[PDB]
Amino acid sequence: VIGILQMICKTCCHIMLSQEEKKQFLDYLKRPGLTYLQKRGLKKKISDKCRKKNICHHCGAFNGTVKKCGLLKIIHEKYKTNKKVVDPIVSNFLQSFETAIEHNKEVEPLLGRAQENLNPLVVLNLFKRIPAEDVPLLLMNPEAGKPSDLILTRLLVPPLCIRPSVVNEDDLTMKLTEIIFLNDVIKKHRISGAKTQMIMEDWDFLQLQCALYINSELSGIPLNMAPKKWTRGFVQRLKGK
Amino acid sequence: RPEVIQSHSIFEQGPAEMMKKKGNWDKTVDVSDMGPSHIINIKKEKRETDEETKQILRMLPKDVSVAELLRELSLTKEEELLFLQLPDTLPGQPPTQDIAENACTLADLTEGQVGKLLIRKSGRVQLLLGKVTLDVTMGTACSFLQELVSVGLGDSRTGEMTVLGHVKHKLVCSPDFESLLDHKHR
Amino acid sequence: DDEEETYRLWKIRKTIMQLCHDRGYLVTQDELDQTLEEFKAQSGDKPSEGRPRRTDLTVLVAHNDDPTDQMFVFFPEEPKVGIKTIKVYCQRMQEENITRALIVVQQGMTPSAKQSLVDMAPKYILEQFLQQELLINITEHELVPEHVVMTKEEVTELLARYKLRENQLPRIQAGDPVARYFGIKRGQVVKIIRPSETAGRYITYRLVQ
Amino acid sequence: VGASVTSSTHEKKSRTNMAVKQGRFYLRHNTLSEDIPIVIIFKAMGVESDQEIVQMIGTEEHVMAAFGPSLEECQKAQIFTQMQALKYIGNKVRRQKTKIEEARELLASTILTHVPVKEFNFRAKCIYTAVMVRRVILAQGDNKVDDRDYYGNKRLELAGQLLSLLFEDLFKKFNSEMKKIADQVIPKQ
Amino acid sequence: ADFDGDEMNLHLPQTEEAKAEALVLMGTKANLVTPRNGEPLIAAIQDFLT
Amino acid sequence: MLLFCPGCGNGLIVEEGQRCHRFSCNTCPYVHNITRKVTNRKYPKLKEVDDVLGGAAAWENVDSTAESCPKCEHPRAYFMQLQTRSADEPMTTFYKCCNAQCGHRWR
Amino acid sequence: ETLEALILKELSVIRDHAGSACLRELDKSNSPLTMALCGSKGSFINISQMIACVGQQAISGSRVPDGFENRSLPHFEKHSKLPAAKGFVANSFYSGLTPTEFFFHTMAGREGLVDTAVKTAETGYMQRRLVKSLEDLCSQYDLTVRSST
Amino acid sequence: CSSQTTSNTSRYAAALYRQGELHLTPLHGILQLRPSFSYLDKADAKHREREAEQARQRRVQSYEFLQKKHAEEPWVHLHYYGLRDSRSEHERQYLLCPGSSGVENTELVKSPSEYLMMLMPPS
Amino acid sequence: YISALGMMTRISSQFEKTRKVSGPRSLQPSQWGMLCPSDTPEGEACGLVKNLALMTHITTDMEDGPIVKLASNLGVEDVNLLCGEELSYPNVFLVFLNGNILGVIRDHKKLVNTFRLMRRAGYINEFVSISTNLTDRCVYISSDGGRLCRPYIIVKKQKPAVTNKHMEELAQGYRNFEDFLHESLVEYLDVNEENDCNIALYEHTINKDTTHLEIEPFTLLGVCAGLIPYPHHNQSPRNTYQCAMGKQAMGTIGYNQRNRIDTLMYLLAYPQKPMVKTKTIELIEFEKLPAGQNA
Amino acid sequence: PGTQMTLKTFHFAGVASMNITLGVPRIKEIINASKAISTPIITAQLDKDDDADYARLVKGRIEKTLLGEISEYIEEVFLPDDCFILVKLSLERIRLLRLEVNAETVRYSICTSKLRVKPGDVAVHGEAVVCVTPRENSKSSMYYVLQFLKEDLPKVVVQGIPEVSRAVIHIDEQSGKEKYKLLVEGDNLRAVMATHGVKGTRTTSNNTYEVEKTLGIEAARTTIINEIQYTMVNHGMSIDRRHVMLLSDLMTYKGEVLGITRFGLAKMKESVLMLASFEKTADHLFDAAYFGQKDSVC
Amino acid sequence: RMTVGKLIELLAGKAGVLDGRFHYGTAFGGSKVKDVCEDLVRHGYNYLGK
Amino acid sequence: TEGRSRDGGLRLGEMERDCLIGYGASMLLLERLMISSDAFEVDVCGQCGLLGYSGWCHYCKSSCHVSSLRIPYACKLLFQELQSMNIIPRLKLSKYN
Ligand SMILES: [Mg+2]
Ligand SMILES: [Zn+2]
Ligand SMILES: [Zn+2]
Ligand SMILES: [Zn+2]
Repeated sequence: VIGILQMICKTCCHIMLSQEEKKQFLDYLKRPGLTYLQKRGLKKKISDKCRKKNICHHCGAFNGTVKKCGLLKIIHEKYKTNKKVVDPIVSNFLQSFETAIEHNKEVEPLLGRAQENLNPLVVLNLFKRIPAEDVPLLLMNPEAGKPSDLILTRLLVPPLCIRPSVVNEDDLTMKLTEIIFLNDVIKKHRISGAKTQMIMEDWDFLQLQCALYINSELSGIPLNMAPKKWTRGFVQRLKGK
Repeated sequence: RPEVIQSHSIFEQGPAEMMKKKGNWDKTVDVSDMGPSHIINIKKEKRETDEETKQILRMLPKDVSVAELLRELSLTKEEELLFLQLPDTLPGQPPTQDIAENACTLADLTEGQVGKLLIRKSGRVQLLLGKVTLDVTMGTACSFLQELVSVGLGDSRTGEMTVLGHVKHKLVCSPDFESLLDHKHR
Repeated sequence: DDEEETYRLWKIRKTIMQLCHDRGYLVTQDELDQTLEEFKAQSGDKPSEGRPRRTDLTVLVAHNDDPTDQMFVFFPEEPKVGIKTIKVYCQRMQEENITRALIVVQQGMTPSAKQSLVDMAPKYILEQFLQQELLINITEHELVPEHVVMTKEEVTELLARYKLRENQLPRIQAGDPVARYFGIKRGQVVKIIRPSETAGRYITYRLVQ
Repeated sequence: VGASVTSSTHEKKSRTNMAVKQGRFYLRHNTLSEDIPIVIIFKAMGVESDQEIVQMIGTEEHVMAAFGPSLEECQKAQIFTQMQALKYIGNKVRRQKTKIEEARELLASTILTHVPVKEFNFRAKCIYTAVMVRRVILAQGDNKVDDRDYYGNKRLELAGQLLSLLFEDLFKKFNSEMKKIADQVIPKQ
Repeated sequence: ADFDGDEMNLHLPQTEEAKAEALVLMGTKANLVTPRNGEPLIAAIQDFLT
Repeated sequence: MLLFCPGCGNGLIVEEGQRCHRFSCNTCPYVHNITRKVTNRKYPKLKEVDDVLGGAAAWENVDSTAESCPKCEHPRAYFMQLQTRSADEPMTTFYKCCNAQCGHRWR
Repeated sequence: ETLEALILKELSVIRDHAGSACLRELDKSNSPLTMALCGSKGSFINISQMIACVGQQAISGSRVPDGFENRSLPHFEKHSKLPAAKGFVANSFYSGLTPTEFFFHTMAGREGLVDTAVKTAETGYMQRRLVKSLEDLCSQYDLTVRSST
Repeated sequence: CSSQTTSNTSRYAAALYRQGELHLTPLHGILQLRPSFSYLDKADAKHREREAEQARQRRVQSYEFLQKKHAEEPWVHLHYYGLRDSRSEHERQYLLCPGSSGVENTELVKSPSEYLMMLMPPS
Repeated sequence: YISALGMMTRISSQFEKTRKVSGPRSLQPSQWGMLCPSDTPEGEACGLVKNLALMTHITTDMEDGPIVKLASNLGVEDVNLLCGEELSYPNVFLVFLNGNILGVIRDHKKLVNTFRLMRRAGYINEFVSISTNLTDRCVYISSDGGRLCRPYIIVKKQKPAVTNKHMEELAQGYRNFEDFLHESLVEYLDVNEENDCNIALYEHTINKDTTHLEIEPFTLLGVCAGLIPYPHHNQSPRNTYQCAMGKQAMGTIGYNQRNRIDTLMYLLAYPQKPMVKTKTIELIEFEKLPAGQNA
Repeated sequence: PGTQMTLKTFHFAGVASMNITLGVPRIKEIINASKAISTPIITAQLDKDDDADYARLVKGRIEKTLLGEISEYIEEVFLPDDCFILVKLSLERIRLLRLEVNAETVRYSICTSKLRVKPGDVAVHGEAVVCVTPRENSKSSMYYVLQFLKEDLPKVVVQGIPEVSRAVIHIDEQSGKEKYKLLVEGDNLRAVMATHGVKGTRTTSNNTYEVEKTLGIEAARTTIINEIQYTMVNHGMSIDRRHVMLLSDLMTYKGEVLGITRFGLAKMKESVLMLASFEKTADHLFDAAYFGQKDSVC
Repeated sequence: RMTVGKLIELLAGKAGVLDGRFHYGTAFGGSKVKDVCEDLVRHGYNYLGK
Repeated sequence: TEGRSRDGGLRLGEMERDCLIGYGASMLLLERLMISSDAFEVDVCGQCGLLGYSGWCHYCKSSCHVSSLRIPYACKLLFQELQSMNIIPRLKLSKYN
């Protein structure tokens, strides 16, 4: 996800390349006998050759670096000040926090830390517009799928035949039950119109549970909700002796 | 920078090297002893080791109690200041002080002759004190200044201070434990 | 000093000339067995000799198939070759109207010219060797079996024999010291004759990628 | 090379190290942000005199020849008083009048704890640290590393010595709950 | 093996093809020589040599 | 070798700000001009000079006398010697022989 | 090291000659001799140790290092270097070892047990990697050998 | 500045040598002196000023509390006289205690069998 | 029976097979006469599980009161009365107690001798040890418990302290072990202190210097390894395997074995006692509960 | 055979020195084909062996020699007007070493990465003594910079090719012909044969990577085979040469030497399931689905 | 295996049974083979067991 | 199963798996590791390339493109969990000529 969002123009959801270069890579991909390791090599090649471009040739839009701003948190560095001449984009962006600076005094000292943050709704609604012809350049088999299914909004649940009645019930059953429980409470509680901060904190907690539902080896969790016992994720039972 | 270099290894004149040196560092300008430039010969810096505080000139020895005291008596006859340590408790008992078994301290005895010091053949040194004797050993050496002083609190508002002299040596006393066990078996 | 450098100059001349012969360009046998004293006779002592010119050679031509195809050999002097020097070399080359040329560096060469050394022109290409490497001709080393280049017909017959597609053969890297020695381009083929533990020999083929 | 001591007593187990990463000596302990050049700790304890330091370490030519470098960096710094050194360590304090006394107490009570000190007269602790440096510097003359298999340095526990702790813990826990219940019940119920 | 109390597994294949295959390639009579260098392994042992 | 202030016991540095260089303190106005010379360094440090004259280097260091082997005594291993570590550290003499297909080199 | 080299050479000479002497004295129809000659069980070292002399014990191919300060056991003087103190053994198995020789002998023996324990894992890991890497190849009917590709 | 070394000074003694006779005096205290460096702190303070139901008591363990305790005690100023002053030789006379050369001291009656048990009391 | 008794003396290790370091597994000369040489389990635990020798002791914490009081008289000098330069001489020694610094001494030899003479007489607990270290110029004293001890006969001027008369008295029942301790005939040593002695293995090897003497060499070997007859006529692994195979023999368990109900119990119908027996077989009463039959 | 390994003793070719890796660790290091290895050894042949011509000195021309004893004494030269740093030379002793160093050579040597000390800052007053002048750099540097300038006798950075060391005795018994050789400890193959006066064509190395980089893949595989067969024979077991021939043929057929490691295996092999079967099993799947690859079963 | 410990055990046992004696095998001690041999020959078996 | 209290049957550990490859046998290791360990049969729909049940593709609502196939049970379990992670192996099959 972060690779692709660093290879995409936010303004117009286009790949940042010149037409001659685009044709050059298209010739490279035309070459017969494409091999998996060659796929990896050309993934690195395109990443390097496209990261050099800082403006969108199609619409002239300047886009910043996208960086993981926190554990399971991504931010876009578009609105970044520089040691060189101040960019017009940040000049117009920073001045828009006047009302917040007036209301709260902690805005002004960190008004420059405001950047373009990315979230599943924003991202998904950006990739749903992607032109099809860009997909092959992104090393996506269009028959295999499309970028919108890459961000998940619906989950399977494995059949009973792989989970015994007693692991009392298997961790998966507990994981699924707690996830749905959170889903019900968060929907009715947001329907209750509660405070912002803790609604999004519930969102983050939801995301965290989903991550742990796949992989039980993550160790970046803060102390005050860190797990106190070992549990088996999918990777745990697929890997190991 | 020169690249072509032809080195030499035939025996050179050592005196030529010594004379080159001489001409390079022995052109003395020490005559520049002007007002801002005097140095008091007593006012030099000092070495890391006290025993050899002689890095620039104008141009400790082993000892034993018997030898030091014999030297003191023989080669000189003026007065010296000695610092010495006694065992925690003296052989005596409190002089009608009405006592916990408080230790008999030097501070708790009357003036006058208290004992004798005896030096035996082979240089062994002992202190005779009443019915018992205490061993004496030269202490750890010292090299930094130690000054004996007397403080006079002549008044609650002010007093007077007079120096008495410096301390040169240390002495250490000890009980003769093996003698005690031999005198009183257990 | 001035004797070891002259020895180096004679040795590098000998090895480079051997390489020219091996690649099949025009060369005179009497110079192949040129002695160090002969080099002193034909070229003065180090202090009297000028590195950037004295050794420059262009006599070799592709007489093997076209005597009119001249080739040029250059020997810069500065420890790291600079852009201006290669610009002088390229203008001299254009004046001489040749395709390629060889360059011998003492210690290195500048990074901007490193980049330029791949894109001067499609019709012109340059090949750089280290003085340190050239001091010995690897072809004579005990651990290097004989390599031989062959014509397209030979590879045609070979691929016909085993019923192979060209991309199935074992590979050899382009940057390989021997590949550089032979100056072969990508897509050629090389025969190897490994000296057996006995009088026999094993033949194997490698492709240059 | 380096040296460490496991300063453990009835109250807590703590541990301090030394580093020769560059040739100059640094002191390193977990509750500070980073390791600190040793002369700074010495000054902070109150041995500011450079003479006093070098006499403490030793007089022989090679020992102080090798020790020399470990003070130049300090005179690049402006740490010429106990207060300055203590301020610096304060700035380097790490947590899970802070600038002044918190560092003083931390030094006095958590570094080489098994060495006792009462009135802030650190002299005993200075001597010990001086011994610690002299060991490590001289240890490079010959590679006589302290092998951890010498059975003089092993100690064996036993049934009683184990169960002492476990009863200790359980009794503390029992008392603390009685305490907790006492607080909750009387004032309101 | 060493007959000082060891244990050994036994398997019985359940097919005619696998029977034929085990007998031909894996039989003892066709494995007197090791593939490392071609030397004989199954030879007389102590107390027969004496 | 270190210098320290008699007035404050701290290390002394050397500087020039007048006709004559001086040792001086950076805490007290004690200064001691150096009118003469002293002869003890810090023993500085630069690494091993190995191959400055590698291979068949200059021929000026030829010599007449040489030792010989106790086994074969073929004509080519003339003497060399070298040093161990530092000014007050010792020297070591080795004997090495190299025709082919062996490993001989004596101490 | 020169002294070590000399001492070990001399001690080895001792064991060889003594053992040689015993085999001369040894009679035909002896059982260990018969078992040694035909190679069913034993070797001429073993019949020499049982009868003549147990050799210098070696730890890592070197004489027993000091365990205390400058000696192997307190039973020997400081910095002592005679053969007996550094692990040599002079009694045969027939005539029995003494307490100090027996201790040194055990020190050498345990190294074999430790080695066998350590061997277990690393060798298996190597083999597993290697067979994994190579398993695919096969010898075609054309006499070439080709990977899966 | 002076820093104290030990609380108890009983066991130590100062003795003056004389021909044929030795005189001993208990010490009232041993102290160690150091050059002061507070003037740098004063300069720093000057620069800084130019720039610009309670919980259980634990003050018993706080450094400034001892500083305050010491501050309670008033200062005294002392007149000084160097060793060159004959005043020093006048004061020296007090060292040689008068008395008969041979005196049977009343104290020190304990015999060695006793001495062992006083400096080593029963455990 | 041997299985249950052997287990009581087993020593574990905190290292608990974390990884290979070629460290603790090897036998070290510092175990002499504290831990059995042969009794160590085979397998991956080799050298991490150990057992005690037949004659051994463990110490406990002491007062620390009298020890420092005595030291304060024998000429130990207080550190804080002196500057730092004093540590550099070649004649002072640092005195440590429990790793805590105590003072500076000159002429260490006299302090050690007096201290050992004091301990033998009885004014310091026999489990306090004092040893000297020349290289670092320190003398150590320790009183913490948990360390290991052994009793050795004292030797003075090339004659043993103990004499035939004493053995007759002990045989007649006049005296007991504690008597030998008080009469300064035998005294406990540790690994740290026996580093500064010269043990004599037998009478004939006593010489000018030897200070102590072994009570019985055959007490090196632990309980389990006492079963082997002629253990010093065998190659070493053969001794090790028997220790780990006499734990499994089928024998008798105890006189209440018929009343016990237990998960698994093996008895032997007609056992018999050995015809070639160690002395340790007598000490641990093995021949009352035999575990084999004379073939 | 690796399982059969017993780690036998007296493998130091009969001199108890020259401790090179051998045994199961050695086989491991060849198979992994790590670009860096422990205890590398390079060897060379000059022209001739024994006594008194053209052979010995070259060894001293390339091995470790500190600046060190070449100065018999090192002492200060303060003088009221100013001070400088000087070094004496033990010329008579240098002729004993007979390395051709001299005042000018060292003067050429200095200023190499030495705080950009200018040639004017160094002067030669005689063949026996050279001196250097201090200066202020102002980057945490002052006139008292002298202390950091102490960069001349055993260790800062030096003239010549670094990463060389010393070799020791290795005698022979076959006296029927005169044969002797020079061993070199280090990790610079290229330069050591580039030295004037050495039979470069017959130099060799045990560093598999070094030979490949400098001579070519055919030279590489010949070293792999030599090393395995050599190592194996020293330990006493036997392996038919064809087995090792195939091991090296596979290891060196793609164009470069590839170790038998997870990285190497992932490089050669392609199957998703096979890779997931061996190692790093929990990472490839998401990638593979991302590329949407279709795999056969072969 | 060189267990000469067992070859001595058997002789000492044999010589012990024939007159009701129990023998000892103490470490670094025990009855010496020398004396046991004479005790066998007193009963008429060969003085070395065979 | 594994134990002796429970029923057992030994393991063909990976070393044996190589041994069987080594001889060059092919039905033997197939038999040992699939016929007599976890032999199992499933069905798949060739049009969508994913498993169904009872010859009825619940995804496609059809019974025409379905087929049956033999497969070790552990492999079937592997396909389920991977599908559970949305990693869908859309397998492709053809005639066995
Ligand atoms: Mg077995
Ligand atoms: Zn655009
Ligand atoms: Zn100062
Ligand atoms: Zn379907």
